Amino acid sequence: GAMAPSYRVKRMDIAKNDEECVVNAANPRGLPGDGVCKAVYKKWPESFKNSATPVGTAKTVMCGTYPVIHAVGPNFSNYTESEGDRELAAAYREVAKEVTRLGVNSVAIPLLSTGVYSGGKDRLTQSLNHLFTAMDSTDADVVIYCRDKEWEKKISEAIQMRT
Ligand SMILES: [Cl-]
Ligand SMILES: [Cl-]
Ligand SMILES: [Cl-]
Repeated sequence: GAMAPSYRVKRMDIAKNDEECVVNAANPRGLPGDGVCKAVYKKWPESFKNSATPVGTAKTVMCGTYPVIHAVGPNFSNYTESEGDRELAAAYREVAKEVTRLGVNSVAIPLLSTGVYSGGKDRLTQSLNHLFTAMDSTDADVVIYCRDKEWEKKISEAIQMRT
């Protein structure tokens, strides 16, 4: 574990992370996709061998010895708000299990279901709170990656609020 487990946020490409493993915002079919998923495919394409997994689950595939945790958040275009919320919470609980199993001291993680899977809604707070619920009991350093300057500020404030 980390000596003093922390949360941090960076505004940059998760494919350039400085952590011991990465969470992919995957699709259920293990396709290259777009956004975070396409950047992950370009950086770690070997990790997409048998990466297909259902909504609400996480499946780890090694690229060399570097773990890529494929986490499948719901597409809120397809799910009801209620069912989507349940699957989004579940995807993050499965990430916590994988991070624990791997024994890493740090993990790079995007906010699941906040991009093309958001169903055109702002889900920063919803997605981040489910990330916290899952990861709070783990002792890995968590580094959240985002692309928007306003999101960086909001995520940083939410981290600092808990102290
Ligand atoms: Cl960048
Ligand atoms: Cl997304
Ligand atoms: Cl963002």
